Amino acid sequence: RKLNMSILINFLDLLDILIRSPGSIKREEKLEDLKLLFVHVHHLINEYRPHQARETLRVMMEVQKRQRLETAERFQKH
Amino acid sequence: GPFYLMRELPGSTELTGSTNLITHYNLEQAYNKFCDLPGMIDLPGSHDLRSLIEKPPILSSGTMLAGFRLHTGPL
Amino acid sequence: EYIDQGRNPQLYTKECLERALAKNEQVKGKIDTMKKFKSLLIQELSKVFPEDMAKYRSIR
Amino acid sequence: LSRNEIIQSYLSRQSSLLSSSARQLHVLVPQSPPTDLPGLTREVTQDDLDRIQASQWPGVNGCQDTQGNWYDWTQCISLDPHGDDGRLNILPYVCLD
Repeated sequence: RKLNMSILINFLDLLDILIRSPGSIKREEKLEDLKLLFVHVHHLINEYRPHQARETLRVMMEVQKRQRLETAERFQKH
Repeated sequence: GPFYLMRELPGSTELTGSTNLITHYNLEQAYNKFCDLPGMIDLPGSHDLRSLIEKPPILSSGTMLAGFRLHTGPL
Repeated sequence: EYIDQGRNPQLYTKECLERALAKNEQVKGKIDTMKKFKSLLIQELSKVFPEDMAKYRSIR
Repeated sequence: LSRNEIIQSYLSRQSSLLSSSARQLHVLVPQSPPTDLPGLTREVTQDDLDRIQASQWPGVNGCQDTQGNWYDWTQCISLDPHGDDGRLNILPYVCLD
């Protein structure tokens, strides 16, 4: 959430660069700056990718277990 | 608290393109004047081929002896 | 070349002054649209994100 | 790149909005100082595994919501963060098979 808000505020400050002094050095920094921010917003959510991976194994196992018991109960009724 | 990678914006109004550049550059009265010199020079002379050759030389870029060697008759 | 056309060169002065004002008009207009767009963006973000744009208007 | 025209700009608008999208948002979740391996360091117990299997845990087993409706990881959440007719549709987090 911090990096989302930082991306938007640095876009507004880049608009302030384009309003006040377009020939400044800072815009090059600014056109680098939010790039670094965008990298981090990808780099955090890639860190959800192992977790998601591990978590899908967990729910698969739960569904696996449930289906076994369901067939057992189905068969026993028969 | 502070957002990531905040910095200082430049000086409040430095030289921009949003100013009136002409009035800052002292060129206002010339424009207020301005807003043929063939005709303005034909105020002095008669009118305004080889003049095409004059413009082409423009696009390209012993006096007593001449008066002595200028022998030609009248009629 | 304008002398070759037989006009005044004063017309060339007028045209250089006019092109200077044309470029200055275009650049001031682009900067003015950026001003209006920044104002609209901070209005809409202050609508959707209250506290963040509050802290931004504090820091400026 | 050179020219943007009414029709092409409106094409950009509908494509970007179809990619992206009274409150009906998720219930906010605070920071969590007890985390199980690093933070609180619980010796492997049993209440935590029974909570992760059977009960409702809103940070771990699903996403809760205002108007009460619970959504676990395999379901898709329909919400409306704006005051419009356009509805955000969060896709499932797991997508089993």
